[PDB]
Amino acid sequence: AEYFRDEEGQDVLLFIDNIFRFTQAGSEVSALLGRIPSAVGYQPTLATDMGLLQERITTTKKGSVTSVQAVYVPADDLTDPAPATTFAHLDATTVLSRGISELGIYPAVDPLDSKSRLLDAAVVGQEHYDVASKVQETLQTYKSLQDIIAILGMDELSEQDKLTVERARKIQRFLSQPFAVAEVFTGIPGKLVRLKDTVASFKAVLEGKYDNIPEHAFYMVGGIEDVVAKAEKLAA
Amino acid sequence: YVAVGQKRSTVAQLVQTLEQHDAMKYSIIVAATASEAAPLQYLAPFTAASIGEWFRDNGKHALIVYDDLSKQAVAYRQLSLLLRRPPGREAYPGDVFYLHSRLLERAAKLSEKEGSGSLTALPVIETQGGDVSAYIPTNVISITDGQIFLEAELFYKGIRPAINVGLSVSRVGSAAQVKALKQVAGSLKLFLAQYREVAAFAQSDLDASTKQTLVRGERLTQLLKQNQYSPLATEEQVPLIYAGVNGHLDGIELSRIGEFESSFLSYLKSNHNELLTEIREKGELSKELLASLKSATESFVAT
Amino acid sequence: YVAVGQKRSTVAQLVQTLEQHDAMKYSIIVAATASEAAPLQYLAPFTAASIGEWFRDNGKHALIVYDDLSKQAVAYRQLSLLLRRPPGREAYPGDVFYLHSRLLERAAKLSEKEGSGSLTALPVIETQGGDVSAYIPTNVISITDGQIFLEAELFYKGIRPAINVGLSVSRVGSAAQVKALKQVAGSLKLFLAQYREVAAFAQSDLDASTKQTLVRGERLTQLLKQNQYSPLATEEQVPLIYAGVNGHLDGIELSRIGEFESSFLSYLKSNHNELLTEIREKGELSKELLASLKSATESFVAT
Amino acid sequence: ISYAAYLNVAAQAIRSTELQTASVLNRSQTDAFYTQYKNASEPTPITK
Amino acid sequence: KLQFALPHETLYSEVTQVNLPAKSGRIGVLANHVPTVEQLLPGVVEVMEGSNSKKFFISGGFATVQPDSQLCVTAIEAPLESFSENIKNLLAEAKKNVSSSREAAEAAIQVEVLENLQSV
Amino acid sequence: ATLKEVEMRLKSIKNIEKITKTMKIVASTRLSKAEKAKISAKKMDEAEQLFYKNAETKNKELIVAITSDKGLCGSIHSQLAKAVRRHLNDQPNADIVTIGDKIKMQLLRTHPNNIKLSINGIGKDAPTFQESALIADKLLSVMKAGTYPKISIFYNDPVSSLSFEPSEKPIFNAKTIEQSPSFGKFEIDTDANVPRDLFEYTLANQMLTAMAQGYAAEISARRNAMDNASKNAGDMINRYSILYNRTRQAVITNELVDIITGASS
Repeated sequence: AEYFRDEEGQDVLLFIDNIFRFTQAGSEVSALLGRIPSAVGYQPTLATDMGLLQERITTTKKGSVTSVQAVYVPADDLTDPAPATTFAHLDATTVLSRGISELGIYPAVDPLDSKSRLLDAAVVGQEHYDVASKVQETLQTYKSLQDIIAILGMDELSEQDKLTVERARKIQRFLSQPFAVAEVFTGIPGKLVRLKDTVASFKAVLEGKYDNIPEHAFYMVGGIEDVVAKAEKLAA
Repeated sequence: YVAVGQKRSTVAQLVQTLEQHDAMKYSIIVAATASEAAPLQYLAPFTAASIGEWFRDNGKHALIVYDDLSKQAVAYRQLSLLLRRPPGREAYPGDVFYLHSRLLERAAKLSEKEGSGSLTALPVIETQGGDVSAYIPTNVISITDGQIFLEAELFYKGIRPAINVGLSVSRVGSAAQVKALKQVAGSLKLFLAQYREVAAFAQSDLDASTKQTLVRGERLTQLLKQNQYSPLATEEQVPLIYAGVNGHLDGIELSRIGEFESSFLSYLKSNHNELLTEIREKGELSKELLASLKSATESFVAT
Repeated sequence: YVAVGQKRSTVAQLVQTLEQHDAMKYSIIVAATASEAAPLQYLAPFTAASIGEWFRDNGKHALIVYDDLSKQAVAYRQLSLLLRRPPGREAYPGDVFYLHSRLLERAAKLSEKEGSGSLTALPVIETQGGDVSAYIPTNVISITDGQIFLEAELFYKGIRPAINVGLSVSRVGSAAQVKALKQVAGSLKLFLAQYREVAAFAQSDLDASTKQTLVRGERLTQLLKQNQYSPLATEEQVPLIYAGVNGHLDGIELSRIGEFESSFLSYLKSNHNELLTEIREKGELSKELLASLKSATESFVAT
Repeated sequence: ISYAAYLNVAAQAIRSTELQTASVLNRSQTDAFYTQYKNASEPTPITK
Repeated sequence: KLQFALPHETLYSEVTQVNLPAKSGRIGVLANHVPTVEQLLPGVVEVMEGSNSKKFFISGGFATVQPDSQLCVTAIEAPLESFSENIKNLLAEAKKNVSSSREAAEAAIQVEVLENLQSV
Repeated sequence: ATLKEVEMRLKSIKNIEKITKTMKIVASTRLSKAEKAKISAKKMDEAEQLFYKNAETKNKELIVAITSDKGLCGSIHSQLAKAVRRHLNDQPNADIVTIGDKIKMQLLRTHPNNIKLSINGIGKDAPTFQESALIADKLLSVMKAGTYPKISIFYNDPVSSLSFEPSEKPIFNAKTIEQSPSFGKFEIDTDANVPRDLFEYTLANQMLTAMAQGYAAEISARRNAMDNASKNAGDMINRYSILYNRTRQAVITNELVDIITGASS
């Protein structure tokens, strides 16, 4: 990667698989070297070694090595030291849930558990931030609203509340995007939507400009412009 | 069959059982019994794997059952500790992960260059109080793909095999499932899923939908019981599951499910052995066969 | 600002942030990043404190933030283990108490002979899963006088800064306050330690008295939070606390609290900033100033 | 025999006509125990 | 306006003529009728709203014409299906029972019910 | 140990969660039947009230109260019990008839003097005319209802489908019928003993309505309460989960240290 970044100038992205297996491998090497294993059976040099791996990953003036790591936390105990060391390095987390995939949403990314630390207002732009905050609030409220709305009945919704439900379920479907790689796999031609156009799309959906169009006309669509087309074909 | 740390008496019963089912004519039993020394116990799965390789290399298929690697672990532990090699977690060797991984990676399904052969493997791990969190289980769970997790409650509840279907997964799974059985068993997965959720409702005033699920679930549970040491043919797996899927069995009284099953099999064998032979030989369920199959089930349900 | 065990990238952003707020010119940053070797990390706070002591021993007042001493702990743990000194309690070396204590007591308010130097220590402890009963945090708590525990739940529920008031104490803090902020301070810590109780039992018979407290408590809680990276003047803090304590702000519906603060402050500045300038320099609220403020606050309350 | 006890008995009799429902049968079949109490002691529970 | 209501059902709770079997014999109520209280005896009841007539077999109750032209009928079990042999069998048993035992009053009610049913 | 005692306790909490969940759902199912009944009953009641209102309804006494045998219906049992205690201050020595055990026990504590008749075996079923009729019949014979110039019935009015306000209402004596100007608004001859018949009939009809209102309030409360239980249990799952996780880690560390100490030697 460093050859690409430094010596070919390219911005690159280097995937790592289980960083659990990075830890596990390091832990073994310590024991083999005969060093006294530290807390919860983890090498004493755990922090520093990971530090070397995750500080060689950086944005230089020539390039940037972005790194996608896979964290297969053991026991599901986030309190465990190996996850903790990982979390120290992490900047963003994408939390692909199977529940989400079970809602027929591919991407499988759970929007309420997907969080980034560079989601900061200044960093992402104020407009983007405000739009994002609204989508987060909308979804957050939607989830909570659906908890007792489903149980009590949908008629119990206020005009304001079902407005939120309407926007939200449309956003939820609008999230669904087929992937170019998975053009074969789903059978549906993929969609790649650029960042500027992403902000634009959510801004309109929040203002419900196109909300009056079926939710399954927002299912598996591309950008805002695209789902104008899909709306027409769905209706036809 | 790789008998690791198993009493010579127990393995004698195993050998005897194999002889009863006259299965020695394709079996090899690599035996490292409890009595056998800790180096032998250590090398016992490794040695066994090599035996498998000749068959695999010849392009054939074979199944090696490592039972139980949990005792293999203990032997490696014994060696390492006695050789004073650095101890590690749960007093298990530091390279125990490496040991297990080495064994478990020497089994595979090979390229057509290599004559497409394979060595299927089925490691057995003994859980100490079901603690999958335990170091030797956690390691093995990671290395393997797919798990079957038998659960004590189910065993006690007379569900033999006692497979806890919640705690059973097979990553490769349906990739190797026969097409016929695949077609008629997507539903079965979903029904059982509902049955798990609707389980706690077993204790009064219950919605009809909930009750329908409950009826399906109980009858299904009886269907998935099987008499130990009496395996069943695939050509008889497929009809039975179709019936349950079509809810034909739902009506049948819970107690009468067992009798119904055997009777249904005999009924199919007498009445519709054209169907059975077709299912077996085609290895697929044609819509025309499924038509006939529904009819047969209906007739059997009637009497 | 001592940055120990922090990402070299992140620290470079911090440096840039500080230079964006053009604050660098009054501050030193010592850095012992994640990349930097563990013995350097071990010696990193101690060395920084030497730099701090030169200021202190000018008699001049200073401040030092050791972020995070928890990362020093991990470093000393590594070092100790790599020296093969037998593992300490909780696998953190047994001389860890000495390590922190020797560091911490080098920050001080000296006597008049020594020219009353200052070097204010605010050390940043990273509680693993907010475990406040864990060996490294508790040892630190015992060394320090006062703690400012911050709570995840409140942080998540959009109180930034998330100052847990159950677990924030200051054991020498009330002496610190300027007389204005002692006078306006009215033991709100007690009041909102009645709010905590009130909302404890909000979740029985909710008496109008409890509701009144809840209504005040909730409104005060809203008032406390302040957007990160926007700090407020000491003078500006005086009316805000006045409002809440004297219950003038208690009466403003929750939605308009955010409006109230900005508007109130703007109102005061426009109405007559003379009062605030007086309390800024005088550092006390005379009976007249207190009344003038009562009047001015009443004036804003009306509009 | 209270007037409404008289009416009650008639209602029970009236579902005996050929056509029947569970709720009716439940309305025609219920049990309880009325227990006396003193100014203290409870004379023995007697089925309603 | 007719209010005919049962515990587990509510019927006519407009209606033109209603024919009721009452303590005072048989009563028919048509439009304005002076406001009355009548105990309804175990009964065959006909309610007619227009020419359409619905016939109810009724366990007795109370009838009260309200002075606002609301014929409050309250009864325990009232329809056509309610009359729709077993009762004759039951009456024989109940008659035998009268010999020993309140049950006598029950059987008397049964004779009334059998007759009333037989009337249909 | 630490480890096992955490785990067994956490398992208990889990099972408790499951039970409170189960109850809450079942409660909703049961509640539906209850609500349906309460409508029909209330409609029936309105017809009787039509007489009493139009008649002009102007009036030791009787107090009757209803709260089921079974508890865990929230504070239905004790809010009504408390509301009895206040109006039993008001009454000199009125005889309380308690329909179902939970209120019976609470009132028995407040006075054992006043408790004369009580029922038991009501609550498990949804109220039915059969129950009411028999209870009424026994009320007349045993308590000699007419002796009381005023009767009052206590129940829980299910104010909103998430609330219950304990409520009472007055059953009108035969005297009331007599001295009301109901001759001026209705017509009977004199051959009928319309006071003695109507009193009896509305004694039960009013009580049945009260029972229906109560039963619905009980089941509704039970649903609300068990739902709040599920929430409280969930929080405890999280709290013990953190304890479990900490405990698990600690066990690993403590065991490991022992191994190291041995190895070091």
